[PDB]
Amino acid sequence: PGSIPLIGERFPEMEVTTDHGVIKLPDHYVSQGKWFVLFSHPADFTPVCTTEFVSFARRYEDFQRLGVDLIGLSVDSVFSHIKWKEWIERHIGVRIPFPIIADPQGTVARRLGLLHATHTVRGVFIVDARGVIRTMLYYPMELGRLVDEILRIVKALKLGDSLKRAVPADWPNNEIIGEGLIVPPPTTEDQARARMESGQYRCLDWWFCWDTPASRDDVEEARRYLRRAAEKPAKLLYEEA
Amino acid sequence: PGSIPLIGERFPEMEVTTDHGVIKLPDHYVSQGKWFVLFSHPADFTPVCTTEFVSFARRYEDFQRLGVDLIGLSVDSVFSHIKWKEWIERHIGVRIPFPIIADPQGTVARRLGLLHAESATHTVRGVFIVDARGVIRTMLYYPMELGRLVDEILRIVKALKLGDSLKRAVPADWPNNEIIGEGLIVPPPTTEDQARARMESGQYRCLDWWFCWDTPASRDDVEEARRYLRRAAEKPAKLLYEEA
Amino acid sequence: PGSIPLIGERFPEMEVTTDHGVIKLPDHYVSQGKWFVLFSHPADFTPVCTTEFVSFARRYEDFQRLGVDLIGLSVDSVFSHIKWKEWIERHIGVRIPFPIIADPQGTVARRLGLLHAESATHTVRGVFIVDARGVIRTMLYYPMELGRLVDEILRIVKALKLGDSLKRAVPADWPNNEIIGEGLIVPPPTTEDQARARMESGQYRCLDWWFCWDTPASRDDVEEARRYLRRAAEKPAKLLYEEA
Amino acid sequence: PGSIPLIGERFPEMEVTTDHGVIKLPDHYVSQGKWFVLFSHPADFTPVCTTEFVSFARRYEDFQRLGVDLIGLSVDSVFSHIKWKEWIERHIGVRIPFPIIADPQGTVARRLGLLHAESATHTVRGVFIVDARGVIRTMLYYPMELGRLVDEILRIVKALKLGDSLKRAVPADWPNNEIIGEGLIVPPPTTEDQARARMESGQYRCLDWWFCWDTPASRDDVEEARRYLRRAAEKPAKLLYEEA
Amino acid sequence: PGSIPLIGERFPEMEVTTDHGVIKLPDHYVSQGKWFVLFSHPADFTPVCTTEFVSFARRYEDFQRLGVDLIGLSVDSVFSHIKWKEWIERHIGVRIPFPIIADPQGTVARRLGLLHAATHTVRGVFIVDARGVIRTMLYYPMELGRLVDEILRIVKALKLGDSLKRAVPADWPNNEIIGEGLIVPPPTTEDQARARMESGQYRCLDWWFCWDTPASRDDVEEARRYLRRAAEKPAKLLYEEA
Amino acid sequence: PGSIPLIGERFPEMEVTTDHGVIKLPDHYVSQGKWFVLFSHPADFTPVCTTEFVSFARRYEDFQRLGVDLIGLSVDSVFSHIKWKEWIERHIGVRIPFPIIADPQGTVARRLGLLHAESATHTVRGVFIVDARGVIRTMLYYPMELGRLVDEILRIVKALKLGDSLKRAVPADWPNNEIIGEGLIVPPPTTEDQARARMESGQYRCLDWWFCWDTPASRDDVEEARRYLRRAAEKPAKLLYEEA
Amino acid sequence: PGSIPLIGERFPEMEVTTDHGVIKLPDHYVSQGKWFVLFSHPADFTPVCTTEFVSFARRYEDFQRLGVDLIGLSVDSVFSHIKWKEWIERHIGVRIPFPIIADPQGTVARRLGLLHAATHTVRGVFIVDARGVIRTMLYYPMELGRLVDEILRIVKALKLGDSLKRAVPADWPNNEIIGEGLIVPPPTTEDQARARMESGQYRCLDWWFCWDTPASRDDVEEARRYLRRAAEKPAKLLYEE
Amino acid sequence: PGSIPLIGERFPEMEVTTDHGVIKLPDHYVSQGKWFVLFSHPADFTPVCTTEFVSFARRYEDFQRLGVDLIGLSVDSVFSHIKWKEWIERHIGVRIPFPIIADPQGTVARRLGLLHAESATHTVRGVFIVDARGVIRTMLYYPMELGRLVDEILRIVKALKLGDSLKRAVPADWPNNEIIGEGLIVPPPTTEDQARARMESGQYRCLDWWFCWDTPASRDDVEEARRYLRRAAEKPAKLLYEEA
Repeated sequence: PGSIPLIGERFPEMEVTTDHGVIKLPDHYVSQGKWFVLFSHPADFTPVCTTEFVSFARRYEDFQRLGVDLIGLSVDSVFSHIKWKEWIERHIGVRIPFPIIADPQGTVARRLGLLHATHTVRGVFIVDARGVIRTMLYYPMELGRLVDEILRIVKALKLGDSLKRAVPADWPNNEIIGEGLIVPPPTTEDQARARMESGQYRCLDWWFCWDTPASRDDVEEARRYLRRAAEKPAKLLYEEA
Repeated sequence: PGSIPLIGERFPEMEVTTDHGVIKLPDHYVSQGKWFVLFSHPADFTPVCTTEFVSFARRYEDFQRLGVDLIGLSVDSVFSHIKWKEWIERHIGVRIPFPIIADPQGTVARRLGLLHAESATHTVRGVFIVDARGVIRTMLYYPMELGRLVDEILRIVKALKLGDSLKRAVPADWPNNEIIGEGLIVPPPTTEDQARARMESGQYRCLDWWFCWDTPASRDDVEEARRYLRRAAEKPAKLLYEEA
Repeated sequence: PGSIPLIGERFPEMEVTTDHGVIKLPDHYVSQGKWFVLFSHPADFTPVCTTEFVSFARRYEDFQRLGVDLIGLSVDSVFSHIKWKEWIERHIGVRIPFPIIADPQGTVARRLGLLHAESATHTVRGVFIVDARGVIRTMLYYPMELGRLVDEILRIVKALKLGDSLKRAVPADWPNNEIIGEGLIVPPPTTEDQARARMESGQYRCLDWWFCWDTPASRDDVEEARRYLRRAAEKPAKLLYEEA
Repeated sequence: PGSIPLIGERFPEMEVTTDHGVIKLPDHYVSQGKWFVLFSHPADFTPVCTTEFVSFARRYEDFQRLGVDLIGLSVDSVFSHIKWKEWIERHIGVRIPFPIIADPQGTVARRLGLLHAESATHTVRGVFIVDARGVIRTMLYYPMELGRLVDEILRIVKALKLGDSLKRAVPADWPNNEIIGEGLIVPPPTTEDQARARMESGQYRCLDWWFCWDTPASRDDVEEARRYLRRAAEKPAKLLYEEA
Repeated sequence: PGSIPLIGERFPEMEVTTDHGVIKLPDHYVSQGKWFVLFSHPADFTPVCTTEFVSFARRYEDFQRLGVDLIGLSVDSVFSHIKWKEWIERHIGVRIPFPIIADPQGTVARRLGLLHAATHTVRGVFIVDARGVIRTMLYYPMELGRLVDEILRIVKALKLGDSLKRAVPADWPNNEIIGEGLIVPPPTTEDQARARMESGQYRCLDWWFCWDTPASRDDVEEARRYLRRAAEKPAKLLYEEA
Repeated sequence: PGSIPLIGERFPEMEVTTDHGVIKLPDHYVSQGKWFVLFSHPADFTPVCTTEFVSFARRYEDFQRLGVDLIGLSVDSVFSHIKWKEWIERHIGVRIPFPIIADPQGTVARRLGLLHAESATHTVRGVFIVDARGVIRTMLYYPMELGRLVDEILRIVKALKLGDSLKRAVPADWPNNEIIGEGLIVPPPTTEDQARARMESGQYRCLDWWFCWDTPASRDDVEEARRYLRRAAEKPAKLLYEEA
Repeated sequence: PGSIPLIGERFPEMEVTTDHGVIKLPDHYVSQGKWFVLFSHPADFTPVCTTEFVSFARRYEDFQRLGVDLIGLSVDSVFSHIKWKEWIERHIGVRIPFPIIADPQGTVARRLGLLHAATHTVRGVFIVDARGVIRTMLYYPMELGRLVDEILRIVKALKLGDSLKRAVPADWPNNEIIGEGLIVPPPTTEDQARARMESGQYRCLDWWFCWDTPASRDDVEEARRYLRRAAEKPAKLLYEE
Repeated sequence: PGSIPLIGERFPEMEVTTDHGVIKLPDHYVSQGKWFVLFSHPADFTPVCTTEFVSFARRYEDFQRLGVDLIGLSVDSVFSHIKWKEWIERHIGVRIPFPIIADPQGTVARRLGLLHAESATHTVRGVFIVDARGVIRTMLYYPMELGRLVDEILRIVKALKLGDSLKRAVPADWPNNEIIGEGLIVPPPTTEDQARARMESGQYRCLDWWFCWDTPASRDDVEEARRYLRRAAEKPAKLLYEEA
């Protein structure tokens, strides 16, 4: 075993050195009204980590549209960080635009619990505009992340918050209710009766009510992340690198 | 914060009570040569959890064909588990065929770190993917207001199995990586001599001594993986609420 | 062994989640001038617990008429609690009117010591009788395999309330004691000058200076306790099974 | 709080001095293959306790029919125990044939948890029902101001030995239960296959797969249990004080 | 191997329940000007203890004339105390006039160290003065009854010594060397020692051993009466009349 | 705040240096089959202590008759003990024939618990009576300012040795008890069956089952014990001060 | 306030990963009868550190003719070590021939006490003999590069003292009192002090200050050459290419 | 291992007795705006220590010109230090003009961690270079068999002071570095915007964004530091033992 922050707990407070300067977390994003996604990788000048950085950079306009920032994290120094970014721009042709925390010593990696001896695992923390941890994923060294699933998670959490709904499995392609969204269940017997007397919702039981309150633009932006994940590339970047 | 088992550790050994009977973990599944996905949920008779159990049930054959079993977990009692499953089958039309661990008192949940700060009482939705040797390979922690994408779990296990047999690492968004597509990555050299030898030899497609790759996966394996993601992206042509 | 609150102690202060809402104990009831009987059960959808819920429902207006409320407890979720009450009301035809504590981690159970060697997971059949000052007056611990006799719990609250207002102690098997019948016992002198003065005052029926009693109960009080006992001894004219 | 033995626990081993001789517990009764009811009382030469002794003595052959021995306990010496017994035989006419533990130091009182907030000096009115294997089956805690109902202790022992001998659970208020009367309950299925087999056997009366019952008790078993409750409910013919 | 309060210390402060009511030791007596003898016994309705109680009760106007109260102590209940007192009045013909402490659980017994080598106190006697200070302690066993006239001799001889500022020879008022004489506290310096022998104020065997005879003929005869009583065979035994 | 030895405990094993030599306690006496009386005293060449030495010396043959030895204890050195007994012999005309422990540093005094609040420097007047098995039988604690009555110590030893050979307890003021004179007490029954067999036998004189006695002491035993007390009560014929 | 291993102490036993492979210290070198100088540096792709690697490499043949190996240490990864050696070979034209320890996380630096008053080590230098024993320790700050020829003067003099059974004067081989003289260990007893003064076999200033001249003209001019190189400005600067 | 003060730390505050009197460190030098070099030595009347005091004494003017003071240290007494300096002035003809701490006890040696595993009794040859603010700048630890090169300690204080005023870092072997000669290094950019601003500005000679340099030091400072290395390499013209 080994200790982690938890969902519903605020992001632990800390000042960090990134290749764009020194920032304090979570406060730096909170003050702008932004959510952030923090991801980590074991080592600069490593192949799977480089495939992930490029995937995030291609989907960067997509996170911005939602009001989310990206920040990465490795145990390497700021100097290795910048030497790495320049090698990606010159060899693959893609500029990486977001910061990376430099953590030699592994201080931040231990606080977040990312040590599963010397290099961190591929941990993901999704953190909201009040700085609360909303999801976490832990992939290992030998498997790249699917970045469109991270876009799906973040879009569906902000839509649940704004419409006061829960989000079913595989949304918006759920086999029971497709693009429907779930009313949070009643917690007292009186509340449970009141709900059924209203026939205000579609209803499988007092505890499984649902409606269709999301705009068509919300549902089709979500499905488009999954459509992209499923499509064969038209042109591999290796071909003209 | 909270103490969790870690990637590369053996799944903690424990006797558990399920609605199919008493079992020993990880040994029950190690004994059969199988991998297992253990997923947990806050409470019985709650709507997102129902949608998830129905989603795993629809994909149960695909898990079976890889060699993977499924076991659930929540804080309710086996008698609630059994009553909840009659409900799903009577109203939704779908049979839940896999076991659920009854954890009243929350002993297994504490043992695994499934108790977070969004509730003193009910587990988050954690997932542990465990290999045929008993070893933890991946853990996801989705919150209670958001259901999982179950097709990503199939893509994880299929990619881990290909990686182990072929001795390769797996790129971002495989088998649709934007840089190398369905290609797989050769584990990088860790010495100066080794990195010179890779280059002399000229046997792999190559961007630098640390970024070499090939295409050793079969067309059946690649196609099976594209299938899971096409299905996640497709709208179902008949919805199950339509007939309850 | 295991820790338990004690007769004479105030009920441990605590906030609890019920199927009627969140409340604070013992304050929710102290604030209304009410006694309360808290009783506990090992799990929802189990047969003996169902029989006891139906028997407490039947007597519920007898409790109210005494100024006493009822609250249950078990280790399941408020979602199971509300499912199991709709079942009782559908199939047996009895609506259950009082709240049940949802204690999915066994926190409330560990605070009260309802966790006994029978089961790691689900609580015994415990009963706390609590008065209008929040003070524990009586505790009973029946096992999982044996239901309570509910008319004996009404006899206990009736007798306690009589003893408290009449300043008396209550004989075995009241109001049918084989020595003094429906008599009530004056608390014993604790000094030689008190003992001398009570047998010279000549004011009570008397077996020795330490055993005096009189009969200050109403005909109505007496008849009302004899009623509970007669209902316990009588076979019901109709069983609820017959029309389910 | 304070600590106690628990249901399902072996009665703590201990040597004790009584007014009949020194014994080891629970071995002295286990070794004869006998159940016993150990009961406790704050002090010799007090009124409520005297009413209880007389009531247990009168029902003494009723316990002997069921194979149950009776043992009392208080903080006074063997000397007071024997002077107290003589005063009851001489003034009430009832002689007491069971022993009483002398515990002048509260050694055994503390071991069993019998020292509540009502007093650092004298035990509460505890009852432990212990089977022929030395296991605690049931516990009752009544306070100083209220005498026990002794006929309810006889119903408890009776129904527990019936349970054991038929593999059955015993509903609320048995043998007068409002749902099923004198019927006894089958232990519920704990797996999904056991549950379906029970619904398809048609072997029992059935309200659901988790609530089945039958009427396997003899008429003697049933009518013995109801006779205890009858006696408890009946107004006494002649009171004992009248010729005292 | 066991933990008692000590001669020269204040009797421990405690409140206690007796068959006369609740009282505070040693305050209840301190605030009346009274010494007290607290004696303990293992169990009520036992024979050597009943002998001892009837013996204190017969000498009770003797303690009272001296300004001494009596208080018993045992592990039994107050209900047991009164029933035991009643039997002794009804059978032996003697009323027990003084209070007895109820101590089930033995809390007071332990605070005082009255558990020797499980369950019932031994035969302990504490003699306590009107300042509340422990002056003398006696520990007789279960199988041996006390001599009550010797406890009267101790109380009489301590108050005499407190009053006259003297110490008391062995076997007083019949000491083999100086009779009913009382001893002058010894010199503690070489100059005190020389001046004491220069005054020739006292009968004197060395500068460390001087004495005088300052006790009243009434004091000495009262002390002698207690001892003559302990040596005299009663003419009529109380059993003869039961 | 003082820890001591206890009645019924073995006298604590120790080597001590006396003015007659080094001895081992309680073994020196045990191996001779002898009882011993250990008394202590504040200081050599103090007056009350000198009075006591003289009285113990005068009664020395009395202790020899009973098979009892005497041993003294103070905090001074062996050199003063000897100087001190030379002074007594030349100014009183009486020889002290028994040993005195030299205890500078109060090692033996602390181990005996003889250092009391009256003094930080000098021992109290402690007396241990020790039987032929090495066990503590009685203890008396007189102050600095009040000498012992040596005749009562004689009475205690005669009476204890008599109780032991006859199997009898000894009444207050023996052999002049005001209830039974020179009668000796049968240890009381401890069980009800025992209590009534004593009462059915006419073997003893009885005032109740718990109070039986008889007169098994010899005339010689009885007159010896009364003579110690006859002596304590006689005014001296001649004072040792006069021709000294 | 920091916990370093000490002169005369055995070098701490440990298994380290270097960009030549995993090795064990000091066993790896003791096996060969080699001495070793281990030196540390804050960070790859920083400028003072690079000037120092180039300086040891140019003197690599001198350390080898003495039977001394070289091994570096910094908190970055093996990957960024290999990429840093490629950059220096390509741009400066000098090949780094010795291994560097990768110490992500800080584990080896802490054991050796190399973090003084956050994230990267200071420039410590340990000199370790063929028995595995620490002989000399030097600690220069991050802002100031080492003088490499002084480290050869130390290694050379210590080996001469060991084989000759002699102590070495300040400034050797140009000591102002005895020049290239070497010092006889002093007597430690009154009778050894009288004898030495009687023998008359050595030049002597007092019984505690004796010396002679047992080093060969070759040993002596080798030590001087290290100092003449230090004092001489190079005739062509490498940045000139 | 052992425990040291560290580069970047303020020098440990302490009162010390030297052969010039009592002083406080680091304040005595901080008050005057001076750097100091503290250097330590195993024992007085030893040969390699002596050679080293002589080399420091020759360079006394070179330190004072830089505004740096010298202070020695060993575990001997002031009396020993004084007699040793009189020996050197008379038998070598060189007066030692700086103070030496007398540290008999190794109190100061322990605090600085100068007690190594070479010796239980005498200090190692340690040097602390300390700046005008009190802060430790560089530390060196030569063993008792090897004497220091004093011209390198002069190059280090000189290079460090030029670093501070010019805000530059100093390359290997300065002023004779083989890549940039007497050039000085600009501290590298720490952010990407900053790397790029620097490359496009033409302000510096440049090898890469992280490796920029210039020649801001004057010919007086360059030539002064090359001169200390020149003298170190010079064969002496006269040996001092020659005229001694």
